Amino acid sequence: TIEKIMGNLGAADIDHKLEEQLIDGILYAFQEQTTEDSVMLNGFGTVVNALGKRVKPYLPQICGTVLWRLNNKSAKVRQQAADLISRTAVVMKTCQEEKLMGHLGVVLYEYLGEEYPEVLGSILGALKAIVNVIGMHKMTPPIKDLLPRLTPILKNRHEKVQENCIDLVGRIADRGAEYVSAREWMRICFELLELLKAHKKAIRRATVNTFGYIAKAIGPHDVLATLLNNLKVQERQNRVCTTVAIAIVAETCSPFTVLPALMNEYRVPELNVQNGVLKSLSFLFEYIGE
Amino acid sequence: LWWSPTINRANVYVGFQVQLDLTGIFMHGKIPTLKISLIQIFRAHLWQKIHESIVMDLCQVFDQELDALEIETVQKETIHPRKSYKMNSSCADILLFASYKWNVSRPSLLADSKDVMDSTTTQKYWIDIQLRWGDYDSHDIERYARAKFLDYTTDNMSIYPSPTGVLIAIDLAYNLHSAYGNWFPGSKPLIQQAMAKIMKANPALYVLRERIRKGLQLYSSEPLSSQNYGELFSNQIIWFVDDTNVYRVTIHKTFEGNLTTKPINGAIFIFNPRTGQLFLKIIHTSVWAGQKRLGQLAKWKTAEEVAALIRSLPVEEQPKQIIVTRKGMLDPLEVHLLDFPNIVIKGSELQLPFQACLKVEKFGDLILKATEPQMVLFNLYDDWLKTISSYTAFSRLILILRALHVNNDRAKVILKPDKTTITEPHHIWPTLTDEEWIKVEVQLKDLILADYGKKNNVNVASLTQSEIRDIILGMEI
Amino acid sequence: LRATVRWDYQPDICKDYKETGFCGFGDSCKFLHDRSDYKHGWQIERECFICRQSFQNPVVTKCRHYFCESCALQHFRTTPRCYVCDQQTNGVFNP
Amino acid sequence: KHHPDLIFCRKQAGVAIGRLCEKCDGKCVICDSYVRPCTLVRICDECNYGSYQGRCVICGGPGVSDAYYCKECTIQEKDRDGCPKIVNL
Amino acid sequence: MDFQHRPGGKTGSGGVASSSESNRDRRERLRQLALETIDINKDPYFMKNHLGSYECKLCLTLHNNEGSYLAHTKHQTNLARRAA
Ligand SMILES: [Zn+2]
Ligand SMILES: [Zn+2]
Ligand SMILES: [Zn+2]
Ligand SMILES: [Zn+2]
Ligand SMILES: [Zn+2]
Repeated sequence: TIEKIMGNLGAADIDHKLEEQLIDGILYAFQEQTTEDSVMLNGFGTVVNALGKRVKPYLPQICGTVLWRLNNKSAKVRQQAADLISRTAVVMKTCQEEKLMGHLGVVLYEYLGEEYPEVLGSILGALKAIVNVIGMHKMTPPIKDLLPRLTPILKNRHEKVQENCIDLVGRIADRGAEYVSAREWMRICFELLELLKAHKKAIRRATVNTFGYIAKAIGPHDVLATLLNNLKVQERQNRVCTTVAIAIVAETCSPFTVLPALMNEYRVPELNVQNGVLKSLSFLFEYIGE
Repeated sequence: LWWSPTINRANVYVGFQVQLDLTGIFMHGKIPTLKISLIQIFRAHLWQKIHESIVMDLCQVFDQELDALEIETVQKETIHPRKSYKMNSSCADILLFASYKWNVSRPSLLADSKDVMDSTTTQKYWIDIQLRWGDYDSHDIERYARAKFLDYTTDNMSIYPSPTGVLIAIDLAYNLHSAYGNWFPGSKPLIQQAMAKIMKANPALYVLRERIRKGLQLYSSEPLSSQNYGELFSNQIIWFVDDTNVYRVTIHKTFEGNLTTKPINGAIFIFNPRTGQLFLKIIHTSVWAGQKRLGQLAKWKTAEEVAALIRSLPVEEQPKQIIVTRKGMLDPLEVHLLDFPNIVIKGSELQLPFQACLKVEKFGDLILKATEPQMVLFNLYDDWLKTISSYTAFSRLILILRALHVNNDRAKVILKPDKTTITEPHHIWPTLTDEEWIKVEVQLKDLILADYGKKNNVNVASLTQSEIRDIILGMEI
Repeated sequence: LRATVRWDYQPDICKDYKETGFCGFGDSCKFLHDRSDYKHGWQIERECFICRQSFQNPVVTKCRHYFCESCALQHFRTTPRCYVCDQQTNGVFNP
Repeated sequence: KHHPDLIFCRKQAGVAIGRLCEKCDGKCVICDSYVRPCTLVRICDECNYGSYQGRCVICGGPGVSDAYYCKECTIQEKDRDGCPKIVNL
Repeated sequence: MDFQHRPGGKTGSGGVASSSESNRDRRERLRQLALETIDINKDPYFMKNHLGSYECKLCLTLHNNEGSYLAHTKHQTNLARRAA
């Protein structure tokens, strides 16, 4: 009811002691959360986003309580605390208190070595939110220290970890790719080839988008040779997504540069790469249109 | 890593002492796994960043109270980054230039309360901050602090701009802190509270503690009546500690319409419901006002007085529990209770009316007509406890306190309806027999029920027997 | 002002983990697994534009050359093309 | 990405607005593509009315986003073909 | 620790290949073994298609796998029919 009233009217009429009582009430409500009350998490996000810049005196108390609950025995408590970080990163960055958000990013970088998959996916989503609301230049720890830490996490087999980490890698490669050398990006592409054999279609779609972002960053030649070798090398219930990635790379990187190698790949008699060349051509034409 | 104070001892048979990279950690012999764990904790210049953040936090504190101690200016010593690693010699970290000639005492410990201050005088001041990684043999911080202070002031290699100053030593391996050196007046409780706040909530110290916790993979699983009015007679001494009467001032008026404030003596109440003993720790008339941090430093002085009274008391005289109220100034009380941890401070479902605890004539006359910390003790139910049990006398004392907090005239009429209820001078309650105190408690409960029905706009007799007994004992109703 | 510190001069980092992100030993690696480029302690301790006259009422012509209005009018009246790079400005004296 | 079964409604479209769940989000409702979401989806009739309010016009999950036609299906204007909500027959 | 009795590993290895790389290496080795046995047997009926498929010209039969042609050795009756 409080979330619906705040989303309907707003938080303009809230008094200062009333705001302190609301912050204490929602902190005790989050402190006693036995079930998976995600609508209560959305209500928390709605109340603090309606408050906006008035939560700046209450921010270190919220940060201290969340960082205390991140050391809990239960995995669900740590998952809920990282979800609260992911909800409140935007309103933490509205006041431009970059020291507290950078400290939270440093603590989450320390927490990146967790073994539980739901907790690790929640930490990755919170880090993705923090990078989206801060920007690359004032991001402590830096991207040149962050992405090598994210490189072995792509070898994980759990779906939520893969989805959140591929989303973070895609946000970095679309936005802040200048900090990372091309050798590391080629290592990312070689990991993304193994990531293409997943089960959720959103994981494969975001994988194809990361392939397009890396080819826009570093150049469309070596990644195209890697994708062509994967197309001629797979022979399984995948590799249509390899053709989708080839078409996305060509559409993002001026398809005159891609079409000689794709045309010369048709001469290989290996009975499956020609169908991949034709499927990539069809997806390329559907992507480029006129 | 978990037994690293014991494995990495300083007192060994043979060993070439070497310093670990970018730290002040000393190793005697190449132990590779310990070196790997301690390097993995202290990566990316964590030692220098911890020292820098502590220096900036102390600079922010001294800039926030620049005017209060006649300080002209504060200088951050922009120094080489290798100052935090060198244990052989140390420069100064924070420079203080004063407005006037500061009176400076001889060097002493941070915990030294007694300090005759008129040794010498000077203007400039230096503060040094030292970080150590103590082991099991040498986790003492105070003797390290005074030894480092003497070996840095006497030796010519350490450069200090003033002969008088202070050195602060922090042991990160045991999370201890101390200081040794000269003092100018007002600085000592400021540095004590600032160091308590810094070791409470430094960000880089939290980064270090989180790295240690993730290295060890540790987790914290922890995030009559059954309340405190009844648990005192349950073979557990629960002493209610109240410090809300420490900030007490009397009422007075001047010749004009404006009124002045009389600095009355502060009182700290320690009530034992299992024995009826109320100890009123008194304060001086010049200590309740004028000094800074009236809600913090006066509470810290009351906590120090309570810790001194607990240490003066025996082990059986010390309480096994503390029936505390809601915490408003109990952070320095819990910080200063390291030497007296036998009583656990917690907030149960039963409270006590401590504001009526000064309602006694003898205790009020002893507290008001004094100017020194006498720390007196009286009996709540001096004669009513011999005609009842421990819980019944505790409930009768709580009902008398609730009646005195409700209406003093009705409580005096119920307790002392005539001149035959005159007790001894050490007794707070009125003189009564068993049936006379039973009738006085019945009249006090009737007056308290009438006052509760007048305040809550309800009937006095509409409550249940358990609710009336909980309201008499001070619990929730 | 000498402040020499006897360091431990064996940085035990996995070179395969440091520049790749993958180690063949895995959890049985002798050295520690960390990817950073921070310096060590011993590395830190070891370390009218032709006549050059004034311009009044400036304006840019069709050849993207900015000059004074009288100078641009004289250049447009004297020659059909600009003197910057012989572009086809067609003697346009416009702001 | 289609199946030979599952004819949809073949009904005349109305003012009700289509709705997509996150499991099949971003897909075209006809040719199952992901290119140029141009034309909004109209779901004709009691596909919207009743217990199926705000549901998926595909598999049947709780819908979160507006469904769209792609530009390639509206090149031949297949969006006027009728309601695209799947009825399992 | 016993450094000379740990399991053997070399730096800069790259790790063990996945199931797809091992499967295509096994398929390439099976193709090499089938071609070696065809060249040892000197059978002229084996042909490789322009799309890259095994064909028996004496039987005029396509084969999906190498062992499909390796089991095509009916072929004697088809060879007797195609002999004339
Ligand atoms: Zn390694
Ligand atoms: Zn759906
Ligand atoms: Zn379509
Ligand atoms: Zn329909
Ligand atoms: Zn044959």
